[PDB]
Amino acid sequence: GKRIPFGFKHRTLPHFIKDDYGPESRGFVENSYLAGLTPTEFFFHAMGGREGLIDTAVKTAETGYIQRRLIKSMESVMVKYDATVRNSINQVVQLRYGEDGLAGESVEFQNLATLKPSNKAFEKKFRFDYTNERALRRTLQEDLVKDVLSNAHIQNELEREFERMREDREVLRVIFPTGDSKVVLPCNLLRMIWNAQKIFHINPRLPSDLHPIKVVEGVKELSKKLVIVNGDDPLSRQAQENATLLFN
Amino acid sequence: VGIRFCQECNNMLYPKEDKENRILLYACRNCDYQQEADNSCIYVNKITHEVDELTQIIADVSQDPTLPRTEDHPCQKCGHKEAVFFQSHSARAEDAMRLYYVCTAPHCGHRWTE
Amino acid sequence: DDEEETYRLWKIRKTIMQLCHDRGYLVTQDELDQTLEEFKAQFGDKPSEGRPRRTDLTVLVAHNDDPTDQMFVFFPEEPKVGIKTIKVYCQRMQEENITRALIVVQQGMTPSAKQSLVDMAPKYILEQFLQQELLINITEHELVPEHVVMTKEEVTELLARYKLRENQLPRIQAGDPVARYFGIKRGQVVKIIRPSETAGRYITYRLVQ
Amino acid sequence: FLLGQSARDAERAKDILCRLEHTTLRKVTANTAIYYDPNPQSTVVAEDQEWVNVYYEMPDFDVARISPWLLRVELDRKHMTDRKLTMEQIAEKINAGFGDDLNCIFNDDNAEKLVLRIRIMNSKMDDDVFLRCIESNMLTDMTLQGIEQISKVYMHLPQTDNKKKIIITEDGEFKALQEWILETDGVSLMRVLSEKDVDPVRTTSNDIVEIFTVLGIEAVRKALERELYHVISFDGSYVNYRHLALLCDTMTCRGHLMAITRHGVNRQDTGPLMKCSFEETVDVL
Amino acid sequence: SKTYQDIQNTIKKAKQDVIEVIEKAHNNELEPTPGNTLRQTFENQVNRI
Amino acid sequence: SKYAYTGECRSCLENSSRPTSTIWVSMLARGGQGAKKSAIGQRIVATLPYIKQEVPIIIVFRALGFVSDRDILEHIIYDFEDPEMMEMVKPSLDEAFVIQEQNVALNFIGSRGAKPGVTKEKRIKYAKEVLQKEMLPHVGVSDFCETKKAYFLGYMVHRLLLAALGRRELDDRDHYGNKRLDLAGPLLAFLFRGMFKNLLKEVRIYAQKFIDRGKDFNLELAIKTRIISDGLKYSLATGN
Amino acid sequence: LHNTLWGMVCPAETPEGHAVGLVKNLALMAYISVGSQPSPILEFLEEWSMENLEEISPAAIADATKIFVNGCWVGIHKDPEQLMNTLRKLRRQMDIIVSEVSMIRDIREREIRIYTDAGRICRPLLIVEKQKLLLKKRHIDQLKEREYNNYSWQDLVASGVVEYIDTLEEETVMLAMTPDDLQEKEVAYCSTY
RNA sequence: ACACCCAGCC
Ligand SMILES: [Zn+2]
Ligand SMILES: [Zn+2]
Repeated sequence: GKRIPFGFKHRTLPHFIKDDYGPESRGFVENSYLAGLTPTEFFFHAMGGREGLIDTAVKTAETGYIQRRLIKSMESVMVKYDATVRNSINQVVQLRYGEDGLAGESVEFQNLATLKPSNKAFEKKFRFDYTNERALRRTLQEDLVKDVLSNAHIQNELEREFERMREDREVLRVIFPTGDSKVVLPCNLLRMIWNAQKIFHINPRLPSDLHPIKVVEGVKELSKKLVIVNGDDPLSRQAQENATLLFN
Repeated sequence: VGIRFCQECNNMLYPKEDKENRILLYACRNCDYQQEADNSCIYVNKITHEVDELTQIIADVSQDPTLPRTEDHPCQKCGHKEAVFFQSHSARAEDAMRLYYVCTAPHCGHRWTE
Repeated sequence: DDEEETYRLWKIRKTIMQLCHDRGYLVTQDELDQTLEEFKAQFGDKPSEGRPRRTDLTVLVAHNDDPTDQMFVFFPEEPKVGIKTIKVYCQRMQEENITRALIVVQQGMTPSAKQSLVDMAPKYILEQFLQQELLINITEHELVPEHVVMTKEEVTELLARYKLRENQLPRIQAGDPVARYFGIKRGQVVKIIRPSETAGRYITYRLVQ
Repeated sequence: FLLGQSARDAERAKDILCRLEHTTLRKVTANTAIYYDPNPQSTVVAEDQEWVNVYYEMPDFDVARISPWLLRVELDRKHMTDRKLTMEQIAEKINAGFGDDLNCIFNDDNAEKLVLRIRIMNSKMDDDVFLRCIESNMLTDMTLQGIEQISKVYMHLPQTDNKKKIIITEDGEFKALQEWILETDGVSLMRVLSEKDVDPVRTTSNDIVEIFTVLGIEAVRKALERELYHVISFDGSYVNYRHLALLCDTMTCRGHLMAITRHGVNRQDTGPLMKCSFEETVDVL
Repeated sequence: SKTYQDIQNTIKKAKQDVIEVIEKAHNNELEPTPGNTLRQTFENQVNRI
Repeated sequence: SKYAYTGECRSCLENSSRPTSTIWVSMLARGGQGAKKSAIGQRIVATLPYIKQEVPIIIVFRALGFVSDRDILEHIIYDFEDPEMMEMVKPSLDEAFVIQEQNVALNFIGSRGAKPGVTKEKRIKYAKEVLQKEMLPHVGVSDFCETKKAYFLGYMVHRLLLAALGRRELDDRDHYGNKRLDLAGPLLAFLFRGMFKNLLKEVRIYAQKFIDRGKDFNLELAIKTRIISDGLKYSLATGN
Repeated sequence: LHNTLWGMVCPAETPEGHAVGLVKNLALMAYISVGSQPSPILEFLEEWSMENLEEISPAAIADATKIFVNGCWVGIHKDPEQLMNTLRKLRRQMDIIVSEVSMIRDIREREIRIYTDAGRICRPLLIVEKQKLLLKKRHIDQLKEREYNNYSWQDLVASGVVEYIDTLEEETVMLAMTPDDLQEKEVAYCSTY
């Protein structure tokens, strides 16, 4: 970690004077490999390379023993058929593997779009608006906007969606205090949405024929099919809610 | 400070006090010799950097080929315009990268710091 | 010192208030947020000798479900607590037939006082707390997750749901700082709620052994 | 981490640092001596005559039958100024530690030479040897201020956004607000947590046994998680969370800290054959 | 050739700066940084340069 | 370890007639907080050859035949006006107060040897022999090489004190000038010395067996030529 | 790879694996001394202005420099540099001192250690006197015609232009990397090679 | 068998 030590009597090599802390004395190779190293810096480079070789040939004998000990610590822990993780003595180590129930080979990196934005930006970009007739007519078809502006149940349902999203935002801010949105989750929703756009030749300019109440109902219905802790009693229901809280 | 031995058995003297006169006596703890102290010191300890390297360097260090030489720091006593400078490398400080200069003239060797 | 000692006493009393509240034991809302100035005004400012005597710091608290279940929180004056002191405090307890209580010790207690604490547990439960260990509310630390002592019926429901035996759950030592904070004996279960970065919340269970 | 205004104002943070750092009588004493002095009035040091004479005018239990063995300490200037103590604090600490048998004499903070005289009161080799013994003990094992284990506490602004305080503003935007933090070179976690003006929430330790014995089992689980992640992701490598979670849960499944060694794995309730395959084969069998 | 000249000039300036720091430390004119010894401060300065 | 600033001298006699013997004069670490342990300072001890536990250095010096401490410190300390080394060697004298003359020091040395035994004179002789033939053989093996050994031990303690005060740097095990290279010559000499000793032992046994039986012995038959030949061959063949 | 392996041990040749660093190879001009008897050195030193250990008061040791021969303290000397110059002259002239005898003056400690035993590793170096090589064109001309002549390496060693320096004496010398590039006249790095 | 070297790949 330090510079070349004073192996001789206050000298790195016999060729330097005593008490020389300059760059050449303590092992600063001012030459490139193309230009060639002078003898002193050649020796110092050899010292550095030898340090590298010693580390390579010594750290194996520590790391192999660390690895073997880690293996034999938990060679028997596995996911049993009630989705719990137990060791050879059937002592539950985790009630669900990784606390969510998901294998590590099918998860991707995703960004939570709710944790970072401020209250004004979050409300602007996540609260459905229906007072503005022009914008809603631009986004939606005539029949759909007529239905949205007519029914009051749909407006209440959309307000409930936004309220639930606000509570979810608060829960996220409790979970992630640092504020990083980079989480690991099973399904890539943005890439799947892009795949849906491309498969069906969705025009991003013309108004769409998707009823927002249909979006609400579809999301709610989907949330009941992603089951990690199946059951009916309150304990299983709470465990299921917790196991997929972040994904939901 | 100051160590000296009794003249009878040539062993280490030790401090002692008497109640009759209340005077320090450096008496030999082995034999039966006593003497009157003249410094009233027992144990002086030096915690911070009081090494005084200026009086510790051997003046013959100037004639070592491996030390640098400079002409910008002439000797104060003999006026020679060449000197040999070096650092300390002593424990108990591990700091103070200062230069100690020794004149290189023969029959000289005044040590000075700067 | 004078101001530092009363500040210490105030912090200890606030921590005891939070401890009792976390146990379901009825304390007034104002006591949970008693300021240093309020404590100084109500109890005293100079414990140098005699105005806030630690005997006056004794706290009575009751249980939410029933007034009958009460406790004491005590504060012996001397650094070292022994058989004769514990005997008189438990005699005072018996005069008011209370079961549970804590003893906040300044330095520690004798091996005899430790033995006398342990042996008579079934008759009256008594807990020890060094005053150093109560200057903070360890349950408020960011590392410590939310502990909740879960009742016998809930434990039975849990073991029925997961089809687990008693000893298959994860363990928590009886001498754990959090376990001592919550005052739990062997056989109880602690529902631990943690935030997770892959699920968002994770509820694990720990059995006291 | 600092809770109140000390997290921003620099000199309050320095006050906290001084209140935490261990400062024994070493590093602040120039040179000590055991000068003999049969009588107090005449003294033996010229520089310590007039203030000695005017201090000993009042017979406040320091003239009756004091031993003639003097201990001159000769405190330093620069080190005392850097550590920010004064004579009265040291005198109070000495009196508290050694009772009234070690009466302390000091001149002022205005003297160019910071002297300090200690004698032995009347109330078993000899007084000189005992005086030397207590001088060494007081130079080594006496605390002027701080915690007995903290060694070289530092201070710096956290440039990286991971360690600095992160908060939500009125509008909810995450603000990367910057505050002073301290990093020690010794663990006395429960003392440091209880100190005045110290955050008892975010104050953590890289040590694992201290977390277990102070905070709890879940606390040490979380701290072990964070420490393993810090080790792995220091070079930019990434490991999925669930593997670290499984390791941390396995070492903390049985209430206490379970080392990944013979002394932690072979002490579980596993079958003898697994243990004998691990290591210490014949002893297990 | 311009790149070689630039590299040589940079190395010459770096060596000159290191000699300047050595001269500053040799006259005890180098104020140590907080939390480090004078030797460690000098080593840190040389390494950074 | 419990020793701080140890010092050693792997002494070996010029002709290497004996294996190398190591003296390990060392200084105790400031770890003891007894009644008068840390106050005086640090004691200096010497782990002499063929003795199973440490000995304070002043006892060895006294055993070499220097009773008065003036003579001791005129060997360990060369400059009178140097209070630091005197203060640092105070504990060594303070520990050796109970030992006051040469013969009692010899008893101190001998009582901790290979065998405790019964009588006094035998282990006085043992201590004299181990200090005459096993402590620093390279400076003296003859009967009256005591002053030279005293000066060398004083130099060793002086080096220890200089290292403790920081006036010298502690040596490096790697400064390749501190390493010697045993080539084919010295290694073969090491085998040949022991194996010639074995041959002479065998000749002695054979000739004793013939002389006690009451007849002259033929020299040629006494020598077992197998020894040197199939010992050198074995060592160069197997490498052991 | 310690610093003192310069010129004695190859910085590159080591096995890779469990024996890295521990197994080394001699440099291409490394020479290991076979040892010599230290008797003539001792006789010369006694004949010179050196005073034995038993003939001196202990008070005189402090100012004088100690003399060690093969690690054995022999006596003391009051003029160190004169003795060092004389000893170096004798070694360079192939006198009673064998060419492989290492001779060391620790000036900062007032010690003179003369090593003669076997096992020391040393290499040849050119001798510099007042910033000039002692190896003149005459030596090169004689060496060029080694055939049909008797000039050889031993004649260089006997001529006092090349001497074997030990790895431990190497601490007390100033080596010039190359003669005509490190001994020229400029703002001199070192003027005492 | 066993032992000891050397060597290869990480
Ligand atoms: Zn005497
Ligand atoms: Zn001069």
